[PDB]
Parts: sequence; C-alpha cells; structure tokens
Amino acid sequence: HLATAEWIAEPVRQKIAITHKNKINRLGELILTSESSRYQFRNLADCLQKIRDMITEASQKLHRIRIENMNRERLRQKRI
Amino acid sequence: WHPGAHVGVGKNKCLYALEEGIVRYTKEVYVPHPRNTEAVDLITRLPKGAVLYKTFVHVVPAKPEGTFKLVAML
Amino acid sequence: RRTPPLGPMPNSDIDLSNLERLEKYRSFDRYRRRAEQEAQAPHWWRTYREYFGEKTDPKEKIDIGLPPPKVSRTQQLLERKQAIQELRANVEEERAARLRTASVPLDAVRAEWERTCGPYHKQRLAEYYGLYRDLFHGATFVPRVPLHVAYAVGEDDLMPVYCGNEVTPTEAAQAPEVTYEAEEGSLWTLLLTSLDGHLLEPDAEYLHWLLTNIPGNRVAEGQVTCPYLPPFPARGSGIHRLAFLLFKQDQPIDFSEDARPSPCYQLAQRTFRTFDFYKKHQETMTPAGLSFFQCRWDDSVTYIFHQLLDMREPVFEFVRPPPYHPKQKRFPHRQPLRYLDRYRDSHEPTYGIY
Amino acid sequence: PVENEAVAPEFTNRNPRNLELLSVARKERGWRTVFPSREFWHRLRVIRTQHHVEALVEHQNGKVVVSASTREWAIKKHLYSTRNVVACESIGRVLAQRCLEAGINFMVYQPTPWEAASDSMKRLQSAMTEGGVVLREPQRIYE
Amino acid sequence: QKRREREQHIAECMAKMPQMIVNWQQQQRENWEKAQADKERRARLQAEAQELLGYQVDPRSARFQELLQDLEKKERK
Amino acid sequence: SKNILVRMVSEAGTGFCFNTKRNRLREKLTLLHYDPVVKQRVLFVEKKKIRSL
Amino acid sequence: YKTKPTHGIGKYKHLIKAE
Amino acid sequence: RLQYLIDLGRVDPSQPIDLTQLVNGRGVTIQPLKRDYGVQLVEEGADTF
Amino acid sequence: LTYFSARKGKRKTVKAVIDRFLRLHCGLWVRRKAGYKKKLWKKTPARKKRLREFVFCNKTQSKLLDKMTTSFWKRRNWYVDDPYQKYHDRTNLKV
RNA sequence: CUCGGAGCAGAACCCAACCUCCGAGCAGUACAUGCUAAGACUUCACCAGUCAAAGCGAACCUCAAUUGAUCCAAU
Ligand SMILES: [Mg+2]
Ligand SMILES: [Mg+2]
Repeated sequence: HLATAEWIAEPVRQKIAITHKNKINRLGELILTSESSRYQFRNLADCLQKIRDMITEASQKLHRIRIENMNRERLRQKRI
Repeated sequence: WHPGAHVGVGKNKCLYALEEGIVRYTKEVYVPHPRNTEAVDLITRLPKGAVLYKTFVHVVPAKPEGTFKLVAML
Repeated sequence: RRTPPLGPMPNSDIDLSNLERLEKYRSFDRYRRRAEQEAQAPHWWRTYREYFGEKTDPKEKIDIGLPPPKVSRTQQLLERKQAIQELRANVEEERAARLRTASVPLDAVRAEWERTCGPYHKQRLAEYYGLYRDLFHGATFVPRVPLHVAYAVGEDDLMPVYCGNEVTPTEAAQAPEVTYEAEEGSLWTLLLTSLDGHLLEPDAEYLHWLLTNIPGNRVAEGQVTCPYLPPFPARGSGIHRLAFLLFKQDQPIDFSEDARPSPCYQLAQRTFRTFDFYKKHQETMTPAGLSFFQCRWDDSVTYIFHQLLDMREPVFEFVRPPPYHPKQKRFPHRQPLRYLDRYRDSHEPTYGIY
Repeated sequence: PVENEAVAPEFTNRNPRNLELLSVARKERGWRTVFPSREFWHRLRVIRTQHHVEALVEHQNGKVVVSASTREWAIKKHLYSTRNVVACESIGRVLAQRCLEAGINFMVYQPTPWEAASDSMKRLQSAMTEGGVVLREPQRIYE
Repeated sequence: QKRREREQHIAECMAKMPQMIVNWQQQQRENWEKAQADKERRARLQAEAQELLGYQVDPRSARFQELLQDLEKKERK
Repeated sequence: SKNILVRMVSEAGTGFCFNTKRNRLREKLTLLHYDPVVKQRVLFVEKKKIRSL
Repeated sequence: YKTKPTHGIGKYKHLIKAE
Repeated sequence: RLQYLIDLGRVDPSQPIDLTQLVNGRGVTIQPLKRDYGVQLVEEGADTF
Repeated sequence: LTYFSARKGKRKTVKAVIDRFLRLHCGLWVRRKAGYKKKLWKKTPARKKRLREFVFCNKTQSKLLDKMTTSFWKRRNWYVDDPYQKYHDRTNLKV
C-alpha cells in the first residue's frame, strides 16, 4: 500500500500515485511483477531497483497523440 | 513479373514477401512513375482506347497483426 | 499448346489496318483515367479485386426507410439557374476570383449540405465504419433527419458530437444535450449503443442512454427505460465506437422485456441484440436519425471501474504472435553464430551437472 | 464470483478502424514499380475537370470515406468559378474540416510533378495544413 | 592519463569543427562560383559558322587580351 | 593511371579512417562522413595515396 | 502463360509503331 | 549439488568446508595438469539452499 | 594423416585447423569467412558484413576436422570470460 | 585456358561441342557507399556469390561481366 508507507514522504508518495495509476490496485496497493530472469532473487532485486529509480525520479507516437489532442481541442470550440 | 500486395523488390529485381501468408498470381494494369521516361513515352505514343496489362504477385495475409488479451484483472 | 481466349481480350475493338489516323494518348492523365476506369471494370480472368475487395452480396441492401420528398425538379433547377445568374451578374466576384482573396461561410455551407446532400454521405460513413453490417447484418437506411448533440464541458464550452469525432470520457461522464428539430405530431426514440464494448462474446452491444416516447424535440419529457451510464473503455482494449440511433415512433409502444430497474450497473442487463430488438419492437417505426463517435480509456474510466461499476478493472494488451523460426538442424551451414540465439529460450547461462 | 467481474481472456473488437488508429494495422506495402503507392490507409484523390473539381478521401480497399465536390450546390452557391485557385482552396478547406469532422487526422496524397508545382494544389495543401491536417502517415510500429 | 588526454583532444577538436564546416561550405560555394565564372565564358564561342578545327582558334585572342588586362591591373596595384 | 585510392582521417584524433577513389588530376578532397565514435557528421581530409587503379 | 487463354495480354509492340 | 552433498552427508558442515573436503566427497573433478586453477560457484541452485 | 607417431605410436593433429577453426563441445565447428581481409574498398556494405560474420560448417567438414584432430581438442573446456560457454551446449533439438 | 549476354536449350530449373554470335578485366555519382538484424536464393558440392523486413542512427547508387582464396610482406 502506498499511503501507509511511512518510510516514504508525502511528495514522493502522491507523485508515484499520480504518475503510475496504471499499476495500482482497486484496493489502493501498488503491485509490480518481474519474470525476465529465472532467478527470483534477481527478479526481486530488479523490482526493488525499479521502485528505487521511481523514488529518485519522483524526488527529482507522442507526436501523433498530441496532434490528435490539438485537433480535438481546435474542434471543440463551441458556445452554448 | 511485378510486385504488389506486400511484395518488396531487391536491387537485382528479386521478389520477396513482406508478411506471412499465401502467394498468388494475377493480371493488373500498369501505370509508371513520371520519371520512368521509357514507359511514359510508351503510354503516350499508345493509341487511345487501349490499355496494357501485366502480371503481378500478391501474398495473402493469413493471420492478423495480433490479438487483444487480458494481462491483469485488478 | 494453345487454348482460345475465354472472354473478349483487351484492345480488340481497335483495328491495326489504320494506325496513323487514330489519335493517341496525349497525356498521362488521360491514360490514367482510362486505366483506372477499366480497373474498376470487372474481368473474367483472376484479379486483385476478387481477392482483396469486399465480397458484398449482389443484391441491393434492403432499407424500408424515409423516402425523399417530392421536390419539383423543374422549379428547383429554375431557382438554381436564377441563383447562378445573379451570382455571375454580381460585380465584385470577378476581382475576388482573379485576385484569390475570397472565402465562404463554413457554417452556412455545413447547414446547407447536411440539409440537402448530407444523409447520403452519412449512409456512406455508416456502412464504412460498419454500423449497419454489425447492427442489421447487412440492411441499411438513410438518416434523413439531422441530429446535433453536445457534451457541455463546465459552463462555457461544449464538445460537439458528429460522425467520427473523438470524445473524452471526462466529457462524456454526464448526459449530453440533443436536438433533432422534428415536431412530427408523433413520438420519437433515441438510443446510445456501444458495439465493441462487450467482451464476453462478439456481435453484442451495450446501451448507455435510452429515451422512448419523445413528444417533439423536447428531450427531458421523453421517458427513460435504460438510465444513463458512461461507457468503460478499458486500457489496452483500443477504441470503442458508440452510435446514436434515432427512430420515428408513430405511436406509443410497450416495453416489458425492455423495462429495466434502477441501473444496477449490470452488463448482463445492458446487453442485448439490436437486430432482434429492431425486428420485434420497430416494426411500427423506422430509422430517422444517426450519429456516432469514438471513445478511449481515461482516468474517469478508471474511477468508474473502481467505484461506480463496483468491479475490478480489466487490463488488456495487444500481443503479436511469436516470430517464426524454422526447425533446427544438427549441422547448420553458412549461418552466423546467433543461429543458436534465434532459438534459445533463456538468454542467461546454465550449467548441467556441476 | 460476480456477473460483472466475469471477463474472457481474449477481447474481440470487430472494428476495422481500431488497428489503423492504433498504428498497428498493416499498410499495403509494395507496388514499388507502379506509381500509386498502396502504402497508405486514407488516400486523397483530386480530379481537376474542365467543368468542376472533385476530391475523394478513400480507404485502401478502394471504398470512399468522405468526398467534396464543386458539383455540390451547398458549396457552389457562394462560388464564382468552379475551377479556379479560389475554388481549389475552398474545396481544400471544406475537405480539411470534413476530415476533422470524421476524425481523420492523418492521410496521404500522391501528387504528380506538375500537380505539385501548380499553385492551386500548393494553396490547397496549405489550406488543409492550417485547417489542422497533416499529409503524412506515421511509420508502422511492429518491432 | 591516456584516456583523459585523448578525450580532451577529441573534445576540443569536435568543438572547433563547426567553424571549419562553415569554411568547407563556403569553399564549395566559391568553387561553384568559379565553375560559373568559367562556364559563362565557355557558353558562347563563335557566331559566324560551325567550323571543325577553328573552334579553338579565335577565342584565344580575347582570352589572352583578358589575361594581359588582368596582368596589367595587378602590376598597377 | 586515371584514378587513385586515398585514405582520409578523423581530424579529432579518433583514429577513424576509410578509403575512397579519386582522380589524380583533381585537388585534395575533404568530405563529411559519419564518425561512429564521434557519432555525427564530421569532415575528414584525405591525406595520402596507396595505389592506382 | 502460353497454354492459357491469358496469353498475349501484355504485348504492345503491334499497337505502337515499329522502327 | 552442494545441497545434494550436504543432504547425502559425505561433507561435514559442522567443520570448515574447502576444496579438499569437496574432492574427498568426490563432489567435483580436478585436473591440475589441465591448468584448471580451481572451482567457481554457479548461480544455479539459489533456491532450496 | 599421421595416424601414428614414430616416438610414441599415437595420432598427431595438424595445427593448421587449430589456427583456423574453433570447436564447440556439442560437435560444431566455426570459421572466419574467407576474403574478409582483402579488397575492402570495392566491396559493398552487405558483402563486408557477410564476410565479417562468423559461420558454421557442414557435418562433412566438421567430421573431417574431427577425424584429423585428436580428442583433447574435443574435450569440454571451462574458460573464464569466454562467451562460447553458452554455445558449447545445444538447446531445443529433436530427432 | 577466366567472367558476362543471345541461340543451339521454343513453355519452372539444369544441359556440352576446337558449335554459332556479341562483349568485359572499367567507368560515373555520393560519402549514413554507416552499424545491426527476421527470413530466403545460390551458377547443379565446397569455396565463394546473392536479396532483405524491422531497429539504432540518419535525410525529408546506375551499369552485365566490370575480377583473385590461404600463407607472407608493408602499416
Ligand atoms: Mg546449388
Ligand atoms: Mg525499415
């Protein structure tokens, strides 16, 4: 669970929450998986490394997506 | 022969398929690029009302690109 | 060996006894014209068309819908002639055209088009996106009656709704405003349906916004049997095309099988088949209006998964088939060392018994 | 065990447009020897007659998506010439806003050398670009 | 020491590269200008008849005249 | 003895070099090329000759 | 192909002038 | 294999283990004239250890 | 080829193949493609890459090599920091 | 005395002749004529010779043969 983690501070907490809503469970718990290797020890290691990188960066096609968004936003201009 | 329907061409005029599926041969019409001056002049000198055909290869895609499947139910 | 030609071979109409008197293709453009015309034309030999082109039945699509009005073609063409006459008689259009400084009212052009020739292009878009092949299994109709819908965002602005427009779930979270300016002295019916929203089986749809027995253009008075609920386009599912259908209810009908309680957010309740729905309910009425749009996943979709629908959210993904590799052989010849990597499962090392 | 929680493993969308909007569908690559390149999803074809000017945005299957015409009364009621640079530019703006209406953000057009050199086609392309459509198809994804 | 010295060498060099790239561009441009200056001369040769061996006979007069004009100008400078 | 194969060098000191054909009549050539280490287009000057062809 | 009825569909030299 | 051998009971975990005890248990082959300077450990077997 | 020695009465390997090839314990042999070192200027990029790339050899060549060579060069070999420990073994082969 | 093209060999492939003909042992343009990589052809084996998806990194090659392995030497 995210908000219950006292060892994390609030800015990093809400930052991870808003940046990685895809992986968070309905009950509020963040989950992450790894099976790239056969060694589950190494899997746990790279998982904790991923979340540490997430902590650090929180403490710190896209063309097409923004194009179609700008198209939608130039179209949507209408008055009641 | 000539390419078409997911069929590339090598520098030595070798024909190869781009995707996975079924090969087949057909006849279709031929329109060159304006830079192919030879065929351009040919189709100009050609008499009106008549049009030339040529052979073409087509590979029929058997499978689709992929499939949508569940990854996690959360 | 040789065999006779089955059908009339090309360029047989021409004669070779006279060649110089015949005029030639002066232009690549003219050759292209003739070429693509004959390409659209059929042939007896095997062709690209009868492999990669729609295999629609030869019979015309059945559509017992609104016929066109009886417009006096004579008077219409006369008024058009007068219009073009006064247009050419105008004086500033000469300089405007010859200086390339003119424009046109887009709103007026849009209104006049959707009035006169809109419905045919709307039919076109319908049978392109596949609304009719999926709903009626081939049968079609013409949305003669125009239709405007808007999702009012906040208080000032609004997202329009027309054939082929993006709609965000945050904007579609609430019920939209609708207009179809038809008094008719009779009733109308409207329904918002999602085709590819259902997941358990194909050829199945959901229904989000239903109104029946609408006396006139006013919408609030039209009762609802299926209450409002926004769609739930899941992450990874891609896109969902949702369509507004509108039918011309000649007289009030009953809804027993269709009567639904308070939403209950039940997919088994919302699911049905528009085909038999129309076959049983709509024998009195016929289609009158049509629109649609597309929707995608969003944070509001996530919220309604976790809270509104009262269910866990699904997570789909597009996954490609594995890349083909042939059967190995004990002794490859003239293949680089990554031949083994092309087949090895684990990139990691492994030691047998040590 | 919840009737709404019931979900199948595979999800079957019967939308031909889903993949092409997701950039995943396959373009008809090939025909490198022939001039009209089938490596598109939404091709524009302009017809410049000696009486009117037509424009067809159509899908690779040879079927029409949307159309603009000088033969349209709704369009020509305001219009002096049916074929001038003004007419071409206006048809460009109309087809551009029609593409914005139909959600078509991307598309393709194969002009010839003289068709590209013609200022009419140039101003048409400029009109469409300022309307908010780009005449470039994104590169396919796979791998 | 080797790594550091080679890295700083390549760094200063690549930092200097843009100026010499512009110099290369203007070099190509002046070479094309000299190509212009000589092809404008080679364009027209004679306007009387189409001789075979006479082609490269009379031009030399005007060319040497221009050459001695330039030489006298330089000597004057 | 019309043409000549000549080597050019990375002026940055990278040591990256390659070879091209040249006409021995024409002057010294200096051309852009993609140096992998410097990983961008950079001018190389051709220094010396190796063999005629 | 020769045996098949589609033979000679591509030929054009008899259409154009020969020289 | 180390787990296998300590379960078999040929090596004495109560005492310091080394290559001498390993080769006395015949856990590994060594051929010094074949310039094998010894033995490395392997990632395999991290589980059930 | 030198099926018996005069001093010991044993087989003898030709060091040529030692210089030229590399053997994998699973029975494979590899070689550097010929012509990769000369005439690079006229060759094309595709040709240069095909020549730089390694290759396997036929079962015929492999077993000729194996017959002329001795067993010591066929033994299993545990090196340090050599990438071919992955490839000495074979994976996912049937029949 | 090698290589390429045409007929002999008419229609997927192969086919000799001190059989009949025409040629080559280069040239021209760039300097991404960069690197990597799925899948396939193969001058009847081998040696060699070939086409190439996608990707990184970038812009926005023609000709028909047009040629030469190992060792060794130079750097
Ligand atoms: Mg062979
Ligand atoms: Mg590519």
